[PDB]
Parts: sequence; C-alpha cells; structure tokens
Amino acid sequence: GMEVLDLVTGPDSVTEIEAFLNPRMGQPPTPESLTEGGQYYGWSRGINLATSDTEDSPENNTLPTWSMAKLQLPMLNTLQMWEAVSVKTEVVGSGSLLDVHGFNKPTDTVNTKGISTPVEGSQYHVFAVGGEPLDLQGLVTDARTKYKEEGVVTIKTITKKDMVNKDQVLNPISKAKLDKDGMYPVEIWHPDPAKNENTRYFGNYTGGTTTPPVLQFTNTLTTVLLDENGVGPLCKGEGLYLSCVDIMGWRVTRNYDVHHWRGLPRYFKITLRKRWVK
Amino acid sequence: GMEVLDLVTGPDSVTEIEAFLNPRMGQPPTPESLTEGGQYYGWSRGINLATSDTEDSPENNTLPTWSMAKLQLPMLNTLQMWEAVSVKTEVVGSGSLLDVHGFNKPTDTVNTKGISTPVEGSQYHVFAVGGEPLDLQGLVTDARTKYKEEGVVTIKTITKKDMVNKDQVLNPISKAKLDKDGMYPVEIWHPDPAKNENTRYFGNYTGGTTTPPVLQFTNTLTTVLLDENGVGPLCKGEGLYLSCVDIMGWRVTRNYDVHHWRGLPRYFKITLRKRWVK
Amino acid sequence: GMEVLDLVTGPDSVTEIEAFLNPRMGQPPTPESLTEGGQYYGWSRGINLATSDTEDSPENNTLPTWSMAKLQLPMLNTLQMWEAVSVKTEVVGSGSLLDVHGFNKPTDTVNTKGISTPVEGSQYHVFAVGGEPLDLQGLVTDARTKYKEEGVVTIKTITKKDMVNKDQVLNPISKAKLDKDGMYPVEIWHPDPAKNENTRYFGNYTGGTTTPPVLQFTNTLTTVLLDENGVGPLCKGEGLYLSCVDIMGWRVTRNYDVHHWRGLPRYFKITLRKRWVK
Amino acid sequence: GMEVLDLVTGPDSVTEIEAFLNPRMGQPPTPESLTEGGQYYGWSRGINLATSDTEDSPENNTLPTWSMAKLQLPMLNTLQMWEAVSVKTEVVGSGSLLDVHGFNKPTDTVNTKGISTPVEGSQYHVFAVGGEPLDLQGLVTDARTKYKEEGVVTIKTITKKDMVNKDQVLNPISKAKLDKDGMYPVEIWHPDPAKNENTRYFGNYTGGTTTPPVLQFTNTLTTVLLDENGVGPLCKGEGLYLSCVDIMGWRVTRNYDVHHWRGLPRYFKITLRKRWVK
Amino acid sequence: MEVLDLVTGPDSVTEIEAFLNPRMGQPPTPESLTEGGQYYGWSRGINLATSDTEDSPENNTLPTWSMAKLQLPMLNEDLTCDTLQMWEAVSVKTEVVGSGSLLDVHGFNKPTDTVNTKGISTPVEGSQYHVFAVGGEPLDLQGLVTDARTKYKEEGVVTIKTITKKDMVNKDQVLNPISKAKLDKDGMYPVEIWHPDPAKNENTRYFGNYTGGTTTPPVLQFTNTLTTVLLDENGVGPLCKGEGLYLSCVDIMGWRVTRNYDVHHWRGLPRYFKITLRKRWVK
Ligand SMILES: CC(=O)N[C@H]1[C@H](O[C@@H]2[C@H](O)[C@@H](O)[C@H](O)O[C@@H]2CO)O[C@H](CO)[C@H](O)[C@@H]1O[C@@H]1O[C@H](CO)[C@H](O)[C@H](O[C@]2(C(=O)O)C[C@H](O)[C@@H](NC(C)=O)[C@H]([C@H](O)[C@H](O)CO)O2)[C@H]1O
Ligand SMILES: CC(=O)N[C@H]1[C@H](O[C@@H]2[C@H](O)[C@@H](O)[C@H](O)O[C@@H]2CO)O[C@H](CO)[C@H](O)[C@@H]1O[C@@H]1O[C@H](CO)[C@H](O)[C@H](O[C@]2(C(=O)O)C[C@H](O)[C@@H](NC(C)=O)[C@H]([C@H](O)[C@H](O)CO)O2)[C@H]1O
Ligand SMILES: CC(=O)N[C@H]1[C@H](O[C@@H]2[C@H](O)[C@@H](O)[C@H](O)O[C@@H]2CO)O[C@H](CO)[C@H](O)[C@@H]1O[C@@H]1O[C@H](CO)[C@H](O)[C@H](O[C@]2(C(=O)O)C[C@H](O)[C@@H](NC(C)=O)[C@H]([C@H](O)[C@H](O)CO)O2)[C@H]1O
Ligand SMILES: CC(=O)N[C@H]1[C@H](O[C@@H]2[C@H](O)[C@@H](O)[C@H](O)O[C@@H]2CO)O[C@H](CO)[C@H](O)[C@@H]1O[C@@H]1O[C@H](CO)[C@H](O)[C@H](O[C@]2(C(=O)O)C[C@H](O)[C@@H](NC(C)=O)[C@H]([C@H](O)[C@H](O)CO)O2)[C@H]1O
Ligand SMILES: CC(=O)N[C@H]1[C@H](O[C@@H]2[C@H](O)[C@@H](O)[C@H](O)O[C@@H]2CO)O[C@H](CO)[C@H](O)[C@@H]1O[C@@H]1O[C@H](CO)[C@H](O)[C@H](O[C@]2(C(=O)O)C[C@H](O)[C@@H](NC(C)=O)[C@H]([C@H](O)[C@H](O)CO)O2)[C@H]1O
Repeated sequence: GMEVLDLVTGPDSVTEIEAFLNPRMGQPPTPESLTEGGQYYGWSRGINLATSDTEDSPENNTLPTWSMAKLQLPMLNTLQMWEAVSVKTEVVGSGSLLDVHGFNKPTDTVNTKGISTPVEGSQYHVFAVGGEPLDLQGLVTDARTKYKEEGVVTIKTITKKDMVNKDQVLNPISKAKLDKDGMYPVEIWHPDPAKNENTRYFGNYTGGTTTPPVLQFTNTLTTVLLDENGVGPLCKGEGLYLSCVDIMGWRVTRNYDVHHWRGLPRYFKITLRKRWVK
Repeated sequence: GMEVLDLVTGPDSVTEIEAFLNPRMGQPPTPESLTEGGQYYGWSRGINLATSDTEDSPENNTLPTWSMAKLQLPMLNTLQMWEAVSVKTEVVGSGSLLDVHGFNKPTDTVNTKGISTPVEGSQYHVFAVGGEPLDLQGLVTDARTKYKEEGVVTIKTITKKDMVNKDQVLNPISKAKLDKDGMYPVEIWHPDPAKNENTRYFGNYTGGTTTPPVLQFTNTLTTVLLDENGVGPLCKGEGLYLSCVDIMGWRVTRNYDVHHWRGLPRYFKITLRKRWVK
Repeated sequence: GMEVLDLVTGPDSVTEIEAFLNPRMGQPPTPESLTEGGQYYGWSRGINLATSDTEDSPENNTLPTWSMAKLQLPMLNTLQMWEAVSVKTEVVGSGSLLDVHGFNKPTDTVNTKGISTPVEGSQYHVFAVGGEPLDLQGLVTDARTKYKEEGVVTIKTITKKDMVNKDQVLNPISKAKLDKDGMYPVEIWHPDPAKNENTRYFGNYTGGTTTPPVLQFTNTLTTVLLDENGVGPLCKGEGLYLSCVDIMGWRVTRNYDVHHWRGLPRYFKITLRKRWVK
Repeated sequence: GMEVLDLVTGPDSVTEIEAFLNPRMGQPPTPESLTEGGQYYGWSRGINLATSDTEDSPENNTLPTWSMAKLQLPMLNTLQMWEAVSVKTEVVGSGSLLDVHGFNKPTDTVNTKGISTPVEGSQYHVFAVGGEPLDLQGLVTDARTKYKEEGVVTIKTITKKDMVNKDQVLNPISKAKLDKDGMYPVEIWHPDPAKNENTRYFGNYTGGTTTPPVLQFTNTLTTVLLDENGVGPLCKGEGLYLSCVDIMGWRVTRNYDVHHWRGLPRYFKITLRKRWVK
Repeated sequence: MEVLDLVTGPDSVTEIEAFLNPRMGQPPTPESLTEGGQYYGWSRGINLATSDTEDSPENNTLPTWSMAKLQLPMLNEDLTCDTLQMWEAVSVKTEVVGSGSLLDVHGFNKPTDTVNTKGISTPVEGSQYHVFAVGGEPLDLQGLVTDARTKYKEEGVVTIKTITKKDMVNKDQVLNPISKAKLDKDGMYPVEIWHPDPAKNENTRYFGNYTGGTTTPPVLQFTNTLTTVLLDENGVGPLCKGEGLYLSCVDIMGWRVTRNYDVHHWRGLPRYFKITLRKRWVK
C-alpha cells in the first residue's frame, strides 16, 4: 500500500477510462417533464434572498453542489495498484450561451427589446482526480446562514452542532469528504489543502455580477497527475474518484430580476497504469 | 489502416493545401443584391426574441452555424495515407471593425451623435482539422426552443423526437457529424470530446453584451496537429475536413436595438505527409 | 553561521511543516458570539470615513492587518541550520463568495430584488517565508491620518513622533519588523526591498471599487525559495516566519453603502532541509 | 533567387538599418500651421457619420490608412541577396496620452468638471517587414459604403467596379499591394494570408468605445523574421518594405461627442545579412 | 569600444542600491502638512484648458521623470593605457513600493455613495504608467506631445521649446527627430512630453508600460525574487561611462478624486533598484 515500486509491464498494464459529470446547479435530473421543473435542469431554481440580517435560509435547489463519480477499475492481484498518470478534461457546451433569443431580461428595458441577456457574472471551475474521495474543508460567508437540515450536507451535518464564528475563516474541525454527488454545496465546501495527498485538484474563481464568462476547450491538452516524485494518485480498492463544478454565471428573468445559476458538464479521460507496491 | 508505420519518402511525399472558409452567420451568400438581403452577407439577420417562457422560435437566418469544407487530396493507393502534420490558420478582417462611421446605434444616444457603435459582445472562435467529419455533441440553453424543422440540422433532426431535459446538460444520445456547411447551429452543436480521435479542435468563448472584441493575426504561427504519439490526423479516403466558426459579436441598429451577429472568414494552410499504414 | 556549506544527510535531515494563517481584517477572533461581534470575524467592521480634509480617524477594527506566525523547528545543536527549500501555499475559501443569497445591497435596489451583491473591489495578496521577521517599510496615503495610538503598530509607534510628509513616499526612517499577528496595518506597512535578505515575499495588488475578485487554487503548485545561489531562507534560532494578507474586496450593506473588508485564510506547507554552516 | 544557399561572410556582409514611420490617421503632414489644420496632425479629422442605411460617405481625412516605407539597401551584384534576420520595433509616445489637461469631453459632464477624458476605445496594432510590398486582402463592414474615388485606394480602385456583397466576407478578387504610404484604409485592407511568402506580419485588434488603451515599450525585445527553414525575407532588387498602423483609440470633443482617431509613430531597426542564392 | 574578458579577483563584482521617489508635481518642500507638504507623492489639482486654443497646465500638475546618477569606484589610474576597465551593469532587482497604501479607502475623497455622502473614499483609479531604465549614460529622450499648442511654462519644466529655443511644430505631435533631449535632471522632464528614444539608448536598457482610461483598476506586482537581466544580445550590459550609473523611472498609479468639482490628483509611488555590476576589460 505505502511503498511505491516499479511500473508493471505486459498485457493490459495500462488502461484508459472516460466519463462525463453533469452539473449539479440545484434542480435535480427528475422530474423530466419540461413543464414540471425539468426545464430548469442544468440550472438552479430562482435564487431566494435573506429577509433580514438574521434570517438567511437558502433553498437547497438554489445551491450549486459538487459533482462526483466513483469509477470501478479492472480487478488486480508484492501487490499492484492502479495509478492515475494523466487526464484530458473539457467543459462542454459554452456555445449554448450564444442563445440570446430567449425570454431573459432584455438589453433594452425601455422598449423591452434588443437581445435576451446572456449568462454573466460569477464563475467557478474546479476539477479533481484522486484514488479516494476529495477531502473538503468548510468555510462560509455567514456562520448564521440557516441551511436546510434535510437533503444537503453542511457543516452542522458533520459536527452535529451549529456553526461558530471560526467557520467564516479556517476552522479545522469543519471537514468532510466528497462522497456523494449533488449534496455538498460549493459555497460551503472547499478542497482541503491540508489533506488530499492522493488527489490532484485545480480550481479558479472569478466574481462580479455582470462579468463576461470565459472558457477554452480543446482535445489536445493533457493534465499530468504525477507528483514531484513521479507518482500519480493510487486507487484504493480499485476506485477512481472524479470531482468537479463548473459554474458559468447566472441568467436573469424578466420578473423581478430572478437569477438562475448555469452550470456545464465536464468530460474526463483518465490514463492509468499498474504500479507495484509493498 | 489502424497500425501506423514509417513516414513515406521520395518525390511528392509532402503536400501543402490552402482554403478559406467564409462565415455562416445567418444570411446566405445569395441573393447577391445589396438591396434584396445581400447587404447582410457576413452577418445574421435581426435577432428575433421569444414571446413568452414557452414560445421561443428563432428564425434560421438569425442563428450562426458551423462552417465546413471537405478537401480532396492527391490520389494514393501496406497502404499509404495522408497525415495532417500542422496548420497555419488566421481569422481575416478584424480591421474592418474600425468602421465606426456607419448607421449603427450611436455612442451618444441623447443627441444621436458621436460614432457608430462598433461590433461588441459575445465572441466564439473554434477551428478543427481532421481526417473525417468533426464529431458533434448537442447541448442547448433550452430544450423547449422550437427550432425550424427545415433549413437547419438540430437535435430533433437526428433523434426524430422532441428534445428532452437532459439536452440542457450532456445527453449522449444527442450526437451528430459536421457533414454540411452552414447547417449546424453553434448554439446547439459542440465538439464531442468523447469522439474526434482523428481530429484536432481548438475553441474559446467570451460572453457578455458590450465586451470588447479581441483578435490577433500573424503569418508566423504554426499549430502542430501531431498527437502524443507523434501521429497527425489520418485522412480517410484522401479527404481532409476543415471546420470553424468565428463570431466577433453584434452590431446594434438605431431601430429598437436590433442585433446582428458578425462573423469573419478563416484561412487554413495545412501541411500533410504520406504515412505507411497497415 | 554566515558561511553556507554542504547539505546535511542522514535520518531526519529533511522536514515538512504546515500551518494555516487566518485573515486579520479588523474584527478579532473574540468575542465568538454571533450577535455581539463574532458575526464579523473574517471581515472588518463597517469602514468609517474622514469628516474633513484634516480629520481622518479610522477605527482599528476597520483596518486590515498582516497575519503572521513564528513556527518552532526541531532542535539542531561547524553548526547546522534549517533551510527553507520550497513552499506550497493556497488561499482557501473563494467558493464561499458564491453566496449571493444574503442581505447585502441587492442588484435591483429599486424593488429590493435580484441577488445579494457578492464581494467586489480592491484585492491584495501577499505571502512571505523567512528565517526572521519580515522587514517592513512604512508608506501611507496621508501623513495626517490620525491612527489610534493603542491597538495598532503604526509609524508613530516606531518613531515616537508624528508622521512627516516624506512618509507619503519612501522615508527610510519609517521601518519596522513584522513581529506580531493582527497589529500592523497593510495600508501602512509594506515589504522592505532594501532588507529581507533572509525572506522571500510575493505580492500583488488590484484596485477599484467594483472589480471582480479573481483567485486560483491547486495542490500541485510549488514555490521555490532558493535564491540565485541555491540557498533558501536560513532559520535563525530554529524559527520559521510566515506572513500574509489576503483581501478579496468588500461586501456592501443595505444601509448607507457600508463596506466591510473580506479576507480569506492561507495554507502553507514548507519543506526544509538541514544545512551545514560556519 | 529561388534556391537559398549559404550565408555570405566577410567585410560588410551584415548591416543594420533604422526608420520611423509616422501614423497616417487622416490629417496629412501639411499644412503645418496650427490654425489651418496642422493641429490635427497625428489625428484624424472629426469622424462623419452615415445619414441613413443607404448613405455612408466617409471623408478621406477621417479614415486611418497604412503607413509604409521602402528602404534602399547597399548594392550587391550565384548571386547575393539581402536577408532580413530580425527586427527591433517599438511604438513611441504612449506617455503623451497622460495629457488629461486639455479641452476634451470632461469626465464630469453634469457640471463640466474633472479632467479632460484621455484617448480610449478601439485599438489596432500591425507591423510587417518584407522583401516586397505587403500583400493586401480587401474586406469591409459594408459593401454599400461610398468611399471617395480620389485620394484613397479602395476595392473599386482595383476592380474598376462597385463592391459586391462578397466583399463583406473573403472575396479573392479584392486584392492589392501596399505600395503607397497614407493611401490604403485599414478598415478595408488586411494582410493577405494566402500570399506574403516573403513578408512577416504581426497584428492585433481590441475593440470597444471606452476600452483603456494598453501599450508596452522596450529596447530589449527582438522579433525573429526567419521562417521554419531558417530563412528571412529576401529583398528583391535590394528593397526592404516596412508597413504598420498603430491606432490608440479616439479623443472626444465637447461638441456633439465628435471623435478623432489617435495614432502613434513606430520605430524599426532591422538586421540584415547577405545570402548566396541561385 | 571593444569589449573583452570579465575582470576577476577581489572586489571585481559589486551591488548597489537606491530608491527614487516619485515626482508627481508637488516638490519635497515645503515639508509642512498645512502648507503644501500634504500633497508630496501627488500632483496638485489638475487644471484644465479654458478653450481649444488656451491650454496652460501648471508645473505642479505635471508628473516628471525621476532620475539619479550614482558614482561608482574609479577603475583606471591612467586613461592612456591600451586596455582599461569599466563597470558593467549585469542585472537589476527593481520594485515599486507601497501599493498597499492604496487600500486606504477611509479618507475624504469623492465618496462612492453620492446620494448620502457615504460608502467608501474612492480609491486611486485610472491611467497608469510604469517605466524604468538602467544605463551607463543619461536616458536619451524623444519628444512627442498630444498638442503642439499646449502652453507649457518656460520656467520650471524642461520642454521641447527649452531645447529648440522655438515654439513646438505640428510634427511634435508625431515623431520629430529634432525634438530630443537627455534625462539629466530629476523632477524636470514631463512624462507627457518626453519618451525613451528608441533610435539611441545603445548603452541603456528601458522597460515601459501604459494602461489608460479614467476608472481603470490599478494593478501592481512586487517581489524580492525577480531579477531583470541587463545583458544585450551579445552578453554585454550597460558600460558606465566615467563610472557613472544612471537610474530613471516613473510610476503613476492613477488619480484620486476630491469632493470639490471632481478635482484629480496624480498618485506616484517610489521605486527601488538593486543593481549588480562587474568589472569588464575594454579597449
Ligand atoms: C410555486 C411557489 O410559490 N413555490 C414556493 C413554495 O410555495 C409553497 C407551495 O409549493 C405552493 O404551492 C403554495 O402556494 O405555497 C406554499 C408556501 O408558500 O414555498 C417555498 C418555500 O418553502 C418557496 O417559496 C417556493 O417558491 C419557489 O422557490 C424556488 C426556490 O426554492 C424558486 O425561487 C421559485 O422561483 C421560480 C422557480 O425557479 O421555479 C423562478 C422562475 O424564474 C419562475 N419561472 C417563470 C417562468 O416565471 C418560477 C415560476 O414562477 C413558478 O415555478 C411557477 O409556479 O419560479 C419559487 O417559485
Ligand atoms: C419584412 C418583414 O416583415 N419580414 C418578416 C416576414 O414577413 C413576411 C413578408 O416578408 C411580409 O411582406 C409579410 O407582410 O408578412 C410575411 C409573413 O407574415 O415574416 C418573417 C417570419 O415568417 C419575419 O417575421 C420577417 O421579419 C424579419 O425577420 C428577420 C429574421 O428572420 C429579421 O429579424 C428582420 O429584421 C431586419 C432584417 O434583418 O432584415 C433587421 C434589419 O436591421 C432591418 N434593416 C434596416 C435597415 O432597418 C430590416 C428591415 O427593417 C426589413 O428587412 C425591411 O427592409 O429587418 C425582420 O424584418
Ligand atoms: C453601536 C455604536 O454606536 N457603536 C459606536 C460606538 O458607540 C459607543 C457605544 O458602543 C454606544 O453604545 C454609545 O451609544 O456610544 C458610544 C460612543 O459614544 O463608538 C465607536 C467609536 O468610539 C463607533 O462610532 C461605533 O460605531 C461603529 O463603528 C464601527 C467601526 O469601528 C462600525 O462602523 C460599526 O458599523 C457596523 C458594525 O460593523 O458593527 C456596520 C454593520 O454593517 C452594522 N450591521 C448591521 C446588521 O446593520 C452594525 C450595526 O449597525 C451595529 O453594530 C449594531 O449595534 O454597525 C459602527 O456601529
Ligand atoms: C468648415 C466646414 O464647414 N467644413 C466642411 C466643408 O464645408 C465646405 C467649406 O469648408 C465651408 O466653408 C462651406 O461653408 O461649406 C463647404 C461645403 O461645400 O465641407 C466638407 C465636405 O465637403 C466637410 O463637411 C467639412 O466639415 C468638416 O468635416 C471634417 C471631416 O472631413 C471634420 O468632421 C470637421 O470636423 C472638425 C475638424 O476635424 O476640423 C472637428 C473638430 O473637433 C472641430 N474643432 C473644434 C475646435 O471645434 C473642427 C471645427 O469645428 C472646424 O474645423 C472649424 O472650422 O471641425 C468638419 O468641420
Ligand atoms: C489658492 C489659489 O487660488 N491658488 C491659485 C493661485 O492664486 C494665487 C494666490 O495663491 C492667491 O492667494 C491669490 O488669490 O491669487 C493668486 C494669483 O491667482 O494662482 C495659481 C495660478 O497662478 C493657481 O490658479 C492657484 O490655484 C491652484 O492651482 C493648483 C495647480 O497649480 C491646484 O489646482 C490647486 O488646487 C488644489 C491644490 O492642489 O492645492 C486642489 C486641492 O484638492 C485643494 N485641497 C482641498 C483640501 O480642497 C486645494 C485647496 O483648495 C487650496 O490649496 C486651499 O486654498 O487646491 C489650486 O488651488
């Protein structure tokens, strides 16, 4: 398990696996009906605001959460372990944001004309590949936020106690593991840099309200997953963990400026090799 | 030929081919008359907006589509195939956007003075070179969008069924191939990262409504098309596929802020070599 | 030891230490109460403005200060010294800025709708690793600013005299050392480039009032601390000094646009090796 | 001089030539008088707008044109040719844009106060070095634009016929050579990527109306002119061609927001070597 | 001058440091914080033209180049010797200090809430200009102005007219090779007039950048880990003529805006230089 030896050679010593992770912006995949809520799939529901400085209770379907998948690798067996060497990853569908013919708040609000305002604002892109769940560190805007006690994993879920003022900075007690898809809000749970020895993660954030969204995509870019010692994530029990979130901004409706988060799916193609371990 | 062998040497073992792909923003090349619609060539027609949350019917000539060309390579036939090594590509005509003396919405709307507002807003630049058609993955803003059944290839064209809520995220069923110029809307069809083993594509997106357009151009830049194994796209049946879209933003008229998409043509110069295959 | 010799080899000759430094934006860690002030931890209190050109008296809890920590390394004693080779550092919690459901100034102020305006504006990111306290150089916007005498270390604290007009530019008399956490205002005290021979510091500033905050984070980036001669900071008396400030911008309230600074915590993982010295 | 052989060695086998090209924004160098039009030298005259969708008649002195110069090299004549190896090029005078004390549209228009608004907006920087005139490809915003017949070289000058709708995209008929300084409008004529085998060009465009101008300048940067085969432009008949345009944006007056283009001069220092040719 | 081998031995390499304070318009004196000294590090309030033909900026509203000449140790007892030694500038660590001070948003500038006169004191924003140079002789300057009609003061600033003894011509709005000078005095050459001359400066390295606009966010990086190489393409750094080393800079961060008629004041910051020099044999 611990001591890393030579690369295994011979038939089937290398494998490639691919997966797509759909975004988890708030509306679940079901109901599928385009008149019963399914029309919001790929988006959050309308963001609901605090009613006072002491009453902030966001609905679960307004909170983007981490996407995750655990993939099973070919059975193995000094022992052998699968080692993640590299990944090609791509966020797909930015071209869909060129739809400016819909019924969003129009650019000319005097005549109700122009174009349907495209998705704009705060953007958040993180992906990770590891041999165990992504380790998470909690940190919130407001320790007083009344997150729901059902259907979501928050700091109180883990500690069994209300949040404290330290949860607005780094409180080492407030940790979790990304072990469920669509359950851990991204405004609460961050990659833990004090752990994640067996995972590589890459994140970026751009804020603002009207910020132009930016994205690049190509099938020619490889992300190396080997550490400073030439060792990739080692997959415990032949399980490979993929984690991501890809927020593009908000669309804004014609009714009291209601905002809906927009997310996009992420492709992963991971190259793995067998590694001798002791 | 699946197995890639040595490079072919001797007379005419290397070739160089060039092409330009004109943009397909909505107005077709004909009619040519500058009073009958030809004056909009290089642009879309005026973007028409949804009339309700459930009534979004964009006209075909308001939707930018993929440009594509299939080029015939010198005849050949252990067999030989043409291998695309590199490409020099350039978007031509950004200097034309320095025309601020026209009849667009003026910069001083109070007095109808200043300059004619230049093209601004959302921008989209993708090119691809491959030995078969570019593989496409469908993904839309709104699965309820009522695209025309004739004159465009959309998800319904492929599936023979209405779009589903999954089409707003990644639905593996919604796939196509870029086999026709000016027919596949870019707000629907994206490069499929799960396929395109024999094509290289490079894309970028910048959104917003008044975003400054940015472009670089030079005859000194070479894009390598060789993969991680040193193998370029292999041209099946001696056909080379070029695909692109180059949206610079919109111009805005003096009449109810009507927007017209602006596109620019793309130059390709591809270097190819003969490769032994079996 | 001033003369640097060979690296020490053998058992325990290399060590790794980690720490997090919480931000010091103005509100202290106590009281912890989420009603009596603890709700502002990780933030400043409401920024108070000058009442005239000659009356600028900022409150201590409105002034972000440097974070610092002195870490004790393993006992060592031609002598040996600990040498800081490299650091992996990360600013944690940018995802928490995606909370736009609170009670900040809303994006639609006419109807009190839209979203809770996220953190925006001036940003400041500096970190340092050294074998002694970070050397500081004073420089202020206004030498007339009346800082509190107690509770902050300012130029007057050091000189025992009022600031002079030269303190608005570079005055070599106005120097200090970063020897206390949460005490040295970042609008006064800057890394001194004329000293810090035994410290590496890295800073950036982005100004403005509504500027989108930008942050990257990954566990794959290593910052080398070796100088041009291959020598890292040497830890005097086995003490390692970490210093930082990470301002993301301000939040704005619904009452007279009151601004509160937002800061985020910084993780450090330092690799050290024993060095022979004479 | 088709087959390129060895480099020539010996006395005077390498040479350096320098030149500055002044901008050609619309006002000619004469009259010199600062009351008769000379005050506009370095700028365009006030941009005049179309009066309808079918009446766009820009005046020649409102249209920036390409700068060019043909330089004579030392006499030479297996023959020898001058080969351009590299160029150091710089745009001079960006500091002059720090003049915000003039009579431009003020930053506070409510009270007519503040500062004189500095040059802002669309920017266009292109330079070329070659052994023959820069090859130009025509492309316009509007094929209906009524350019003057005398005083500018436009598409009609070349074809002897009105522009066609194809001229709004890539029309290979619409070609020219940059053989005159201050005559070819940059909104019409672009470097032709299908030609220019013996010229290197480098261009960039940034659009918008109030975009901050950006410029870097240093005497430490060398641009290599050698192609992929290590051969620079070969100077036919010992003539070296320099081409450029450097638009910084517009100034805006206090009278009906009249805009004037601003251009800056470009320095070139070219290193050339003698090459044996057959 | 033929450049030969590097000199070896005791004291063949040296490091020297200096800070250059900004020259935004208000001189260092008077020092009093009620008599004008409160503006040191800033310009005085920018005064505007009163017509298209009447543009008379005051000297204290015009940022000028900072410069310093440093004298290095004498190397040659006898200049008639066939082979001599010169100081060669190899590299420089340079840093603009004090961007953190722009985080003061608690002052009496134009406030961000103009309805209630609340919010924050608007931070420094707008046009930015960063140039530094290191050379073995003064920085060569090329004149180029926005307006050849600008009526600069004849005393207190070095302008094109100072040099030519004649009024500016329309050519001075583009490149006029007649309009040249050398940066031989601190706080005297306006940066809206005088630019590094790319046709000279063979013995100087300069690095400049400009970002315009009115409300543009200021951006700055600072670190003690970044070395700027001064060696040319042939491996030779600036050679110090008569052992003189020239440092030149300007670092404009933008303007602050007051509560009285949006009066703007330029803000500048000081720049640190640490130059590594070595002795070089020459003939
Ligand atoms: C429909 C509704 O009012 N829903 C409330 C919910 O109301 C419950 C109950 O469901 C309802 O039938 C009954 O009349 O009243 C009770 C109690 O009030 O109560 C919950 C609180 O637990 C919410 O307040 C909920 O409101 C919805 O909350 C969503 C976030 O959870 C979101 O903001 C909804 O807003 C949208 C939406 O996302 O669905 C925003 C969207 O832009 C709108 N679409 C269009 C085309 O206008 C829709 C739309 O108005 C409704 O979905 C149509 O019914 O709302 C918000 O309604
Ligand atoms: C002219 C018109 O109304 N066209 C309609 C079209 O109407 C047809 C037919 O043309 C008309 O004579 C008849 O009365 O009605 C029938 C059908 O009822 O119907 C189609 C839908 O079937 C469209 O509604 C069409 O309207 C045009 O739609 C275009 C998008 O497909 C686009 O928005 C047009 O808008 C522009 C244009 O691009 O042509 C915008 C442009 O900026 C305008 N130019 C100027 C200088 O103002 C032009 C211009 O107003 C018209 O083309 C008239 O010359 O319109 C939109 O008109
Ligand atoms: C509460 C108050 O007035 N505090 C004053 C303080 O007043 C003291 C004393 O506390 C008070 O009981 C008594 O009436 O008066 C004495 C002094 O005469 O005096 C100090 C100066 O010595 C300050 O003037 C202080 O005012 C606070 O100053 C803070 C900066 O130091 C800051 O601006 C406070 O503003 C906030 C805050 O950060 O606490 C801004 C925040 O957004 C507000 N929150 C909400 C939800 O509205 C709070 C809030 O109004 C109060 O904290 C609730 O009491 O204020 C500012 O109050
Ligand atoms: C002076 C004038 O009206 N010029 C016209 C010109 O008019 C001629 C003739 O000169 C005039 O005496 C007579 O009454 O009418 C004839 C027309 O047959 O006609 C040409 C077209 O043939 C133009 O319309 C011209 O107008 C000028 O056009 C320029 C573009 O070519 C430009 O827009 C001029 O605008 C400026 C300028 O650049 O000179 C803008 C500038 O900001 C202004 N400066 C100030 C300080 O206000 C000047 C200024 O108003 C005048 O130049 C002062 O005479 O104009 C535009 O005038
Ligand atoms: C005070 C004044 O009017 N100064 C004039 C100057 O006037 C002289 C003399 O000083 C005065 O006593 C007498 O009445 O008139 C004579 C002759 O006119 O004249 C010169 C021109 O020769 C200027 O017009 C000067 O005005 C000053 O010009 C400066 C630029 O050179 C600058 O714009 C001054 O503006 C500021 C300043 O920088 O000092 C802007 C600053 O924001 C202001 N500070 C505050 C806290 O408001 C100050 C302030 O108003 C004055 O300094 C206090 O009197 O002015 C501008 O005044």
